[PDB]
Amino acid sequence: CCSCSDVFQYETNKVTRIQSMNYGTIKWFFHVIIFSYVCFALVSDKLYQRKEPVISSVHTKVKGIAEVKEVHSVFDTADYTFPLQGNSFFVMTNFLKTEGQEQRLCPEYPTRRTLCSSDRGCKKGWMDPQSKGIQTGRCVVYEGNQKTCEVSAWCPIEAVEEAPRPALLNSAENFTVLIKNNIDFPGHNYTTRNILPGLNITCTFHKTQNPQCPIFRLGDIFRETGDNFSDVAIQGGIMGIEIYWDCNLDRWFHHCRPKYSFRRLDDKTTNVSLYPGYNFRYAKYYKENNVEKRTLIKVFGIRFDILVFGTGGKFDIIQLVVYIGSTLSYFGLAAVFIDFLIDTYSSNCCRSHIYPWCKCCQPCVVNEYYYRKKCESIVEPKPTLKYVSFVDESHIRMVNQQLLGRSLQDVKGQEVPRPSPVWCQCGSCLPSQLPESHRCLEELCCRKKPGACITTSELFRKLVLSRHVLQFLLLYQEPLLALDVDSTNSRLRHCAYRCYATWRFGSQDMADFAILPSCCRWRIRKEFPKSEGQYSGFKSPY
Amino acid sequence: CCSCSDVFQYETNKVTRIQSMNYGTIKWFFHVIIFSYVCFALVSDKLYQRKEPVISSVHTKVKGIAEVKEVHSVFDTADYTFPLQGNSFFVMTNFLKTEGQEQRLCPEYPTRRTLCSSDRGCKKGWMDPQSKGIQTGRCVVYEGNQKTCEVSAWCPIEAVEEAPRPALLNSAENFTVLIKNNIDFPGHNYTTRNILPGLNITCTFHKTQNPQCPIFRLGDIFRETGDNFSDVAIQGGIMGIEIYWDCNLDRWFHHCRPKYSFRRLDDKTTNVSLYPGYNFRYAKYYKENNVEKRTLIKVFGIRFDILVFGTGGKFDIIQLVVYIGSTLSYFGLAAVFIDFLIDTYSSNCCRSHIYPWCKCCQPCVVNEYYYRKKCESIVEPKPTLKYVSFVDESHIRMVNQQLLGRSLQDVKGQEVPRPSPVWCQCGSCLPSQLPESHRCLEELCCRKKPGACITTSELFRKLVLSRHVLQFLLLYQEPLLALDVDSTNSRLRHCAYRCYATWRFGSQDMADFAILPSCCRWRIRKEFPKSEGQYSGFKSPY
Amino acid sequence: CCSCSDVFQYETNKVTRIQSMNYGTIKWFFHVIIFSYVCFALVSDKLYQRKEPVISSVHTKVKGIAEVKEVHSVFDTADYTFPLQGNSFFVMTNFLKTEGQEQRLCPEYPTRRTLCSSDRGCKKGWMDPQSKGIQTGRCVVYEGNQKTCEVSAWCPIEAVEEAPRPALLNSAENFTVLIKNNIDFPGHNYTTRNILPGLNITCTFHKTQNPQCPIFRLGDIFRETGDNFSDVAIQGGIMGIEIYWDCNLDRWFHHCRPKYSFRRLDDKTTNVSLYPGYNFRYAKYYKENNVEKRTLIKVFGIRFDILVFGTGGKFDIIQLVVYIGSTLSYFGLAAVFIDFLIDTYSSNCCRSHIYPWCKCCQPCVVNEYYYRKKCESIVEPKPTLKYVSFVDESHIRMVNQQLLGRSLQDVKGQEVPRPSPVWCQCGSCLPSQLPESHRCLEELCCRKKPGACITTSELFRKLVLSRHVLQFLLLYQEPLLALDVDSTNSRLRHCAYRCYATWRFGSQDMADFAILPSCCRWRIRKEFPKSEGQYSGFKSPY
Ligand SMILES: Nc1ncnc2c1ncn2[C@@H]1O[C@H](COP(=O)(O)OP(=O)(O)OP(=O)(O)O)[C@@H](O)[C@H]1O
Ligand SMILES: Nc1ncnc2c1ncn2[C@@H]1O[C@H](COP(=O)(O)OP(=O)(O)OP(=O)(O)O)[C@@H](O)[C@H]1O
Ligand SMILES: Nc1ncnc2c1ncn2[C@@H]1O[C@H](COP(=O)(O)OP(=O)(O)OP(=O)(O)O)[C@@H](O)[C@H]1O
Ligand SMILES: Nc1nc2c(ncn2[C@@H]2O[C@H](COP(=O)(O)OP(=O)(O)O)[C@@H](O)[C@H]2O)c(=O)[nH]1
Ligand SMILES: Nc1nc2c(ncn2[C@@H]2O[C@H](COP(=O)(O)OP(=O)(O)O)[C@@H](O)[C@H]2O)c(=O)[nH]1
Ligand SMILES: Nc1nc2c(ncn2[C@@H]2O[C@H](COP(=O)(O)OP(=O)(O)O)[C@@H](O)[C@H]2O)c(=O)[nH]1
Ligand SMILES: *[C@@H]1O[C@H](CO)[C@@H](O)[C@H](O)[C@H]1NC(C)=O
Ligand SMILES: *[C@@H]1O[C@H](CO)[C@@H](O)[C@H](O)[C@H]1NC(C)=O
Ligand SMILES: *[C@@H]1O[C@H](CO)[C@@H](O)[C@H](O)[C@H]1NC(C)=O
Ligand SMILES: *[C@@H]1O[C@H](CO)[C@@H](O)[C@H](O)[C@H]1NC(C)=O
Ligand SMILES: *[C@@H]1O[C@H](CO)[C@@H](O)[C@H](O)[C@H]1NC(C)=O
Ligand SMILES: *[C@@H]1O[C@H](CO)[C@@H](O)[C@H](O)[C@H]1NC(C)=O
Ligand SMILES: *[C@@H]1O[C@H](CO)[C@@H](O)[C@H](O)[C@H]1NC(C)=O
Ligand SMILES: *[C@@H]1O[C@H](CO)[C@@H](O)[C@H](O)[C@H]1NC(C)=O
Ligand SMILES: *[C@@H]1O[C@H](CO)[C@@H](O)[C@H](O)[C@H]1NC(C)=O
Ligand SMILES: *[C@@H]1O[C@H](CO)[C@@H](O)[C@H](O)[C@H]1NC(C)=O
Ligand SMILES: *[C@@H]1O[C@H](CO)[C@@H](O)[C@H](O)[C@H]1NC(C)=O
Ligand SMILES: *[C@@H]1O[C@H](CO)[C@@H](O)[C@H](O)[C@H]1NC(C)=O
Ligand SMILES: [Zn+2]
Ligand SMILES: [Zn+2]
Ligand SMILES: [Zn+2]
Ligand SMILES: [Zn+2]
Ligand SMILES: [Zn+2]
Ligand SMILES: [Zn+2]
Repeated sequence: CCSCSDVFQYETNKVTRIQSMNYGTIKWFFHVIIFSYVCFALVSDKLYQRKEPVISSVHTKVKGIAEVKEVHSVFDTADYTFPLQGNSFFVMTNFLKTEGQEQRLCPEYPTRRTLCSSDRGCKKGWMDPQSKGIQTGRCVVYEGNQKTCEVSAWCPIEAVEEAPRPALLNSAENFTVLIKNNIDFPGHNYTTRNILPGLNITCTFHKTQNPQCPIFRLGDIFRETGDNFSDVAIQGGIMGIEIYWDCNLDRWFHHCRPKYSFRRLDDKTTNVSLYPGYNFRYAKYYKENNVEKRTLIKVFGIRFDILVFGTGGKFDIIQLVVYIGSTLSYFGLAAVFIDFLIDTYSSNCCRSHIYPWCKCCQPCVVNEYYYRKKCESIVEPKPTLKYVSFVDESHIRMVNQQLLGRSLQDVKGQEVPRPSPVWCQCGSCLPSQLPESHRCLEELCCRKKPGACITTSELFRKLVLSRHVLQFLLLYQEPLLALDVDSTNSRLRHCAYRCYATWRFGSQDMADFAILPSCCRWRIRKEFPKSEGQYSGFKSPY
Repeated sequence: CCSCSDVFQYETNKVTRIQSMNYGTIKWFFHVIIFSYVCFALVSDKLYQRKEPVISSVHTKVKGIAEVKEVHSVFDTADYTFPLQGNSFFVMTNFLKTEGQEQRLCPEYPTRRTLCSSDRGCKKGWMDPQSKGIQTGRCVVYEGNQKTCEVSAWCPIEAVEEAPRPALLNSAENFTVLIKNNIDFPGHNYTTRNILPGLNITCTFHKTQNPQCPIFRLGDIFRETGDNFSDVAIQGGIMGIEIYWDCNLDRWFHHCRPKYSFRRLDDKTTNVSLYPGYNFRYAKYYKENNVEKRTLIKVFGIRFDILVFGTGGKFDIIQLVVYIGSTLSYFGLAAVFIDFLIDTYSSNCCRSHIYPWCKCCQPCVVNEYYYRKKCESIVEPKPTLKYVSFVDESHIRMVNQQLLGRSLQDVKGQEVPRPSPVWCQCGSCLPSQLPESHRCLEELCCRKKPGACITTSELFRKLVLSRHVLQFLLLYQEPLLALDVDSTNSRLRHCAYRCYATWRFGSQDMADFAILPSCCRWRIRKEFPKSEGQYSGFKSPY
Repeated sequence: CCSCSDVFQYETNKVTRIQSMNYGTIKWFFHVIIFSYVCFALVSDKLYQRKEPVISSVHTKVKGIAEVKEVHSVFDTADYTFPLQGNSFFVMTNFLKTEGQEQRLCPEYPTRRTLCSSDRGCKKGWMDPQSKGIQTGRCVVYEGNQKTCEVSAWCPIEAVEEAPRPALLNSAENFTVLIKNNIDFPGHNYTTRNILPGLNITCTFHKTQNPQCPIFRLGDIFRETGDNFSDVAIQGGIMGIEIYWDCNLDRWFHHCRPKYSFRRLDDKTTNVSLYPGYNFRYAKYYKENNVEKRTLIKVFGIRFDILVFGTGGKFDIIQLVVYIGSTLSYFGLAAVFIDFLIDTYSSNCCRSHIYPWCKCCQPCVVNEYYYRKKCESIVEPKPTLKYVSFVDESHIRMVNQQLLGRSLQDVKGQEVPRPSPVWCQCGSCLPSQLPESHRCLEELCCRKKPGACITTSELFRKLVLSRHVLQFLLLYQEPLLALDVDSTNSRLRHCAYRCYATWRFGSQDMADFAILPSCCRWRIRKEFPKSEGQYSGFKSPY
C-alpha cells in the first residue's frame, strides 16, 4: 500500500481566516505579551547561556590581638582562632578555664542534683549527662557544711558558672579577616580569585567605599547586619559571610567579581532568648611533677561560616534553541482561548437566556456565523443510522435507534435542520412486501399528520418520475450506456430513489441513509417495474 | 501589501465534529487521566510553590563520661570529642597510645619487612609508607635474639597492635548529643530552629514517643539502624544523622519542623570485612627534662556526619502559570492518537487483509467515511501534471510524467477515482496540427479500446456543442456581452473545452489540467471555427 | 443544552494532504533530524533514568616520614597532618617556629612601622593588624643601636621571615594518601565503596596502569596537573582530588566505579605571583618552670580538598514517558515552517517583484494554489457589512463603512474578486421610497459608468423575473406550497432578490449581504407587486 507518493506527502490544516478586528486585537495582545515576557526571561535570567556552578576554595587569616584582663595577658591569632581550615572559621570571644585539673577523687560541685544528706543518697557508679564524674558511695564535704557526693574525675570539678560579662575578648570586634577565594569553572575553563593585582592591604571592606577589599573587620560585619557585637561576644553566635559570584564569561560582556553579603545564621541574642550562644569545651594537657594535668576551657565565640555561591554562564547555541521551542508554543495558546469564545458564543443558550438579559453581548452573535463556517457536524455511519422527513415538517428526524418491531412512522428521532395502513397518513402508501420485522423500516408515510400526499405534486412527477431527466443523468455518468436493457430500467429506479433522497435531503451523506416513504417508493417501483423477483430493502452502505 | 486588515485577522482551523461514541470515550478517558495525573503532580509535589533550599548551621555538644580501664581513668567531653566544629562530629571509642616518645635512634618493631640477618640487609636512608623511621645502616637487637634494622624516629616505635577489644570507651553508647540546627530561607525570609520554647532537656529523642527532642543517645542512634555499637566502637565507623526540613510557608497550611533519620555511611563491620573502621593518629607534645616528648595516640571512633537537607515552599503565581501551560498541552495528545486510528483504519489494506481474517474490527469501517470527510487530497499543479479519461474506463489517469516523444494515448498514468491515426481507437480522431513533439500531448483518443466514439452521443451534441447552453453560460458571467463578434465564437469554443473538461472530470482543479480527446477537440474546433491562425495547444495555468 | 451527544463528540481538524515532493523532503528531513537528535539525548544523557546524587563520606590517611634539617628530626603522620577529618586534609611542607615564647614585655621586631626616634613616637595601648603586641609608651633597644617600641606580648616576638626555601619537608612529595570513599543512593538503595576486595596495598594510583588504586602519591598528584611540588611546598597551596561516580544501577548494564581527577584549586605559584601560598599559625602550649610558654609555628602546606560528585541512575517509566511528550511535539515544528512557506509564497508581492527579478523561485508559484485550497477568507458579518457590484466591473466592492448620508453608488469599498437620479447611470433607476438616510442604501445604480442597463438583458428576464423558475424553486423547498395566495407573490419577490444576489454574487455568504441596484429592485417590485403597504429595505441578518 506504501509508495514514494505516500512517503512524499505533506499534511496541512485547513484554516478559515476570520477578519474580526476584536479577534485580531485579542490574538495580537496575547502574542505580544507572551513575546515580551519570554524575551525578558531570556535577557533577565540569561536562559541563552550554559551555566556552571563555582568550585570554590576559601582560606582565611585573622589578625588582631586582645588584652584579656583575667593579671593581664595578650591573645594573638594562635590564641583565639581554632584549627578550622576551610569555609568556616572560629574566633573565641570569651572563656572559662579550670586549670590544674588532675585525675583523682573530689567532691562534686554543689549542683541541686548532687546534694546529699548522707552516703545513702549518693549511688556508686552512677552517671547522668549533667554529671562530671563517676559517683562514689561516699559523700564528702565540699566546703564548710556543704556535703556533696564524691566522684572520680578530673579535679577540681569545673564550677557551674555564668559566661563572664563583659566578654573577656570583646576587643574581637577590632579583628580583621583576610578571605582568599578562588573559583573555577571547569566546563567553561575559567579560574579567578577575589584578590586583584594592585590590592592595598591597609584597606578594610566597606559596603560602598571599598566593596572589593577582602579584609573584613568583625565589628563591621556585625554592624552591617544590625547586631550588637558586645552582646554576641559574651555567649557566642554563628555568623555567615556570603560571597556571590555572578559571572558571564562572554568576552563582549565580561564581569566575574564577588559580592559580599552578611547574614546571622543564629537566633538573635536577646535578654530572654532560649539556649543562646555558641560554646564548646577543650583541654590543654601538660605533664608536670611526672603527672598529667589538664586545663579545661569552655570557649564561647563566634563561628563565621563562609558561603560561596554563584554561577558562571557562557553563550550556548543549544540552550537558546531549546528555550526558543518552549516560548514558540506559548503564542499558540491565544488561538485556544478565541476558539473557545467561538465555540461558547455559538451555543443557542447564549441567545436564549443571556442575550435578552445582558443586552451588552448582543453583537457577539457573529460567533454563530464563525462556528457555522468553521465546524462541521458528522454522525457515525452505523447501520442503525436512518433519516426520516415529513412534508408538514421543516426538520429531518435522525433515527439512530434500532427499530424494536415498530413502524418507522411512529419511531421518533433526533431533529436535524435541513441543510390504508395504520401508520400511513397520506392514503397512497402500500403495505410492505418485506418479510419479518424488516417491513418496519419500509412502513413509513410521507407525512406525520393526515392530509394530501407528496407524490401528487407535479414536482415529484417531473423530477423523480420523469424518465427524461433520469435518463439524462444516467447519460452524464456513462455517455455510452445501453438504454435498451432492463438494467436501464433498474438504474432508472435506483436514480429515482437517490434523487428523491437528494431532492428531499440536501446533503449527500444525509441522503446516503435516506429511507423513502412507502407511497413514493411504490410509485417509483410501479413507474419502473422489476418482475424478476422481490424488490430489495434499504441497505446501509456501511 | 500589508493593511490594518491584514493586521487584524484571526486564523482558526476548520474542524469536523465526529459524533462517534467510541472516539468520545477515548478522548474523555485520555483527558480525564491526564487531568487526574497533572492535578496530583500539583498537589503532591507542590508544583504551585516557589521552593528554596535551607541555609543550615549545626552546633553539636556531646555529654557523657566514660570509665576507661587501661589504672582507671575518666574521660569527659574534652577527652573523647575532637575539634570538629560544624556538621560532623567525632566521638572516640578506642585508642592505642605510645607515650613518652622521644626523637632518637631505636630498633624498628619486628615487622616481617624489617627483620635482618646482618647490617647488609638494612639500607641507610631507606623509607617506605609502612616504615616508621629512616633506616640506619646498623641493625640493632630489639629484644633477646630479635635483630631489627635501627632507625631514627620518635622512639619507642609504636607496636603493630590490634585494636583493643572490647572497646576502651564502649560506654560511648550512653553519651547524648544535643544538635542545635538553624535553617534560613532568604528568598522567603523565614528563619527557624529545631529547638522549640518549653523544651525539656531531660528528654532523649525517640522515634515515636519524643520525635522532636534534639538530644540523641548514641546507642539509640545505632540501634535505630540495626547496628551493633559494641562492634562498631572497637574499630570505628561513620554514621549519619539526616535532618529533613519539609516546610510550606503558607500561613493557611504552615508547618516547618525537622524530621530526624539515621543512616550508616560506612560498610557494615562483619567478621571478614575488608579494611573496616575509622581511625587516625594524633600526638600530644610536652616538654619535660628540657626535652620534647610526644604521646602518639591511634584513635578509633565513630564520626557522625549531620546531613541537613530540605526545602521551603511558598505559593507563587508564576510557577502555577507555567505548570498550567505544560499540563494544558498533554490533553491534546488524545487527538493525535485518534487521528492516527482514523488515518490507519482508512487504508484499503485494512479491508483487503485484516477485515476478512479478524472479523472483529469490522465495524471499524466507518474510519473510511471519517477520513473521506476529513482529509482532502491535492496534487502539485506542476506543468507536467495532466489528466486523461477514457469512456470504457471508470477512473482518470493522472499523467505526471513528461512525455518522452510518445503519444499521450499510450502513456500510462496513476489511476484516480472519479469525484485513422495509430493511437486513435474511435475512428474520428484527426491528426495533430501541433508541431515538434507538442503534438504528442494532443495525440489522444476518446477511449483506450476500439469501439464507438463519444462525440456520437447526443449528450455531447446538446451539452458541449450546443450553442444555446454555452451562450447562456456566457451571459451568466457577463450579462451584457457582445454576441456579434468572432470573439464570441472564440469564447464559445473555450467554454466547450472547459465544459467537456468539467462534464468529464468532476472536480474543477482536475478539469484545470484536462486534455481533451482529439476527436472531441476537433469536433469543437469545427463547430466553432477560428480562421485567424493556428489553434493553440493545452497550456498549463501554472 | 448539554446531552450525552454533546459529551461523546470528537473534534478533528480538516487537513488537505499536499503531494508536493519538496514539502515531503522538508517535512521528512525535519522529523528525521528531530528524532535522531532526541533519540541521542535519550541515549547519551540517560534521560530515561531517574538519577540520584551520591551521599559520600571520605576518610583519608597519609603515610610517609620526612627528615627535617632544622639538628635533624623526623616527622611522622602525627607531625605534619593536622586534625582535618572529612573531605579536606592538610600536609605541612614548611614551617617557621618561634619556640619558648612567654607572656612578658619585649621590644618589637624592627618593622618599618615600629621604629622610633624617642618615646614620643610610640603610643601606649596602640594596636594595628600588623602589630604583634600592645605597645607601651617606652621605646626599648632591640639590639645594638636599633630602638623599637616596647610591647607586652608573647616574647620573643616572631621575626618577619621569608618562608624557608627549599621546603623543610619537601620530601612530602613521597607521601601516600589512602582515600576510603563510600557512596550511598538512598532512593535507589545502593551502597558501595571505592575500595574493592582483593586490593593490594603496595599499589599506587596510576592514570592508566592502576587507575582504581586509592593510594595516591602526592608528588604524582602534582605531576599529573603539571605542577612543581618543590615550588608549591615552599609556600603552600590548595589541591583538589575529584572523585566522579557515574553509575547506572540497571542489572543488565551495571557499572558504579570511581574516576579520579586532579585539579589545582589555587593560583599558580610563579616568581611574581600576588600573595601566593597557604599558611596559618598555631601554638603548642607547655608549662615549664611553673610558667606557661608557647611555641608559635607558622605552617605552610598543601590543603587537599576531596570533591566527590556523581550520579546514580536507574530505569524509570515516568521519566521516559514525560521526555517522550517533549520530544513528540518538536516534530510538529516542521509543519509551522512549511505552513509559513505556503503563506509567504502566496502573497502577490512575490509575483509582483521577486519573481521577475530572481527568476529562480518561479516554480514556487504553486504556493498560491496551496493557499487557495487551504485558507478561506471570512469577513465579520457586522450590520454595516455590504456588497455592491457593477456590470462594467469584474470585482465586488465590500462596503464596510457605514454610510455618512451619501448614496451607495458614490461610496467606495474594498475590492473583492468574484468567486433619472443623479447617482443613477442606467436611466432605469427609480427614486428611493425609503425615508430618512435609509434611502442612501437603496440609492444604487446597476453600473458605475453611464451606458446600457442590466435589466434589459433577457437573462435577467428569464432568470430573475421568470415566474416559472422561481415557482419551481419554491416547489423544491415546499413540495405542497399554496400558490393561490398573495404570500406566494411575496415569496416569489423574495426569491427574485436572493437569485439576483446569488446570480450576481457567487458565494452564499456574499449574497447574504447583497444590496440590489435600484433598477433591478424596482423592476422586481413591479413584476411582483405588494399593495399592502410600504416595501421594506435591505435588513442585515445579523
Ligand atoms: N587579617 C588580616 N588583616 C590584615 N592584613 C592581613 C590579614 N591577613 C593577612 N594580611 C596581609 O595580607 C598579605 C598576604 O597575606 P598572606 O597571609 O598570604 O601573606 P603572609 O606573609 O603569610 O601574611 P602574614 O605573615 O602577615 O600572616 C600579607 O602582607 C599580610 O600582612
Ligand atoms: N549532650 C547533652 N545532653 C544533655 N543535655 C545537654 C547536652 N548538651 C547540652 N545540654 C543542655 O542543654 C542546655 C543548653 O545547652 P547549651 O550548651 O547551649 O548551654 P550551656 O550552659 O553552655 O550547656 P553546658 O554548660 O551544660 O554545657 C543546657 O542546659 C545543657 O545542660
Ligand atoms: N597512606 C597510606 N599508604 C599506604 N598504605 C596505607 C596508607 N594508609 C593506610 N594504608 C594501608 O591500608 C590498609 C587499611 O588501612 P587502615 O588504616 O584502615 O588500617 P590500619 O591498620 O588502621 O592502617 P595502619 O595501622 O597501618 O595506619 C592498612 O594495611 C594500611 O597499612
Ligand atoms: N436511500 C434509499 N435507498 C433505498 C431505499 N430503498 C431501497 N434503496 C436502495 O435501492 C436498492 C434496492 O432497489 P430495488 O427496489 O430492489 O431495485 P433493484 O435493486 O434493481 O432490484 C438497494 O440497493 C437500496 O440501497 C430507501 O428507502 N432509501
Ligand atoms: N482543459 C483543456 N484546455 C485546452 C485543451 N486544449 C486547449 N485548451 C485551452 O484552450 C486554449 C486554446 O484554444 P484554441 O483552440 O487555440 O482557441 P483560441 O485560443 O481562441 O485560438 C488554451 O488557452 C488552452 O488553455 C485541452 O485539451 N484541455
Ligand atoms: N440581498 C438583498 N435583500 C434585500 C434587498 N432589499 C430587500 N431585501 C430583502 O427583502 C425583504 C423585503 O422585501 P420587500 O420588498 O419589503 O417585500 P415584502 O417583505 O414581502 O414586503 C427584506 O427582508 C430584505 O432582507 C437587497 O437589496 N438585497
Ligand atoms: C576597637 O578599636 C577602637 C580604635 O582602635 C577603640 O576605640 C575601641 O575601644 C576598640 N574596641 C574594643 C572593644 O576594645
Ligand atoms: C583551558 O585553557 C588553557 C588556556 O587556554 C588551555 O591551555 C587548556 O588546555 C584548556 N583546557 C581545556 C580542558 O580545554
Ligand atoms: C593603603 O591605604 C592607606 C590608607 O591610609 C595609605 O596610607 C597607604 O599608603 C596605602 N598603601 C598603598 C600601597 O597604596
Ligand atoms: C550592646 O551590648 C552592650 C552590653 O551587652 C550594651 O551595654 C549596649 O547598650 C548594647 N547596644 C545596643 C545598641 O543595644
Ligand atoms: C549504659 O548505661 C546503662 C544504664 O545507665 C548501663 O546499664 C550500661 O551498662 C551502660 N553501657 C555501657 C557500655 O557501659
Ligand atoms: C524580612 O522580614 C522582617 C520582618 O518582617 C523585615 O523586617 C525585613 O525587612 C524582611 N527582609 C526582607 C528582605 O524583606
Ligand atoms: C523533664 O522530664 C523528666 C522526665 O523524668 C521529668 O522528671 C522532669 O521534671 C522534666 N522537667 C521539666 C522541666 O518538665
Ligand atoms: C555485639 O558485639 C558484641 C561484641 O563484639 C557481641 O558480644 C554481641 O553478641 C554483638 N551483638 C549482636 C546482636 O550481634
Ligand atoms: C622521593 O623518593 C625517591 C625514591 O624513594 C627519592 O629518590 C627522592 O629523593 C625523594 N624525594 C625527596 C624530595 O626526598
Ligand atoms: C534496601 O535493600 C535491602 C537489601 O535488599 C533491604 O533489606 C532493605 O529493606 C531495602 N530498603 C528499602 C528502603 O527498600
Ligand atoms: C603487591 O604488589 C607488589 C608489587 O611489587 C608485590 O611485590 C606484592 O607481592 C603484591 N602483594 C600482593 C598481596 O599481591
Ligand atoms: C621546581 O622548583 C625547583 C625549586 O623551586 C626548581 O629548582 C626546579 O627547576 C623547578 N622545576 C621546574 C620544572 O620548573
Ligand atoms: Zn401514506
Ligand atoms: Zn404519501
Ligand atoms: Zn479516436
Ligand atoms: Zn473519439
Ligand atoms: Zn440606474
Ligand atoms: Zn440599471
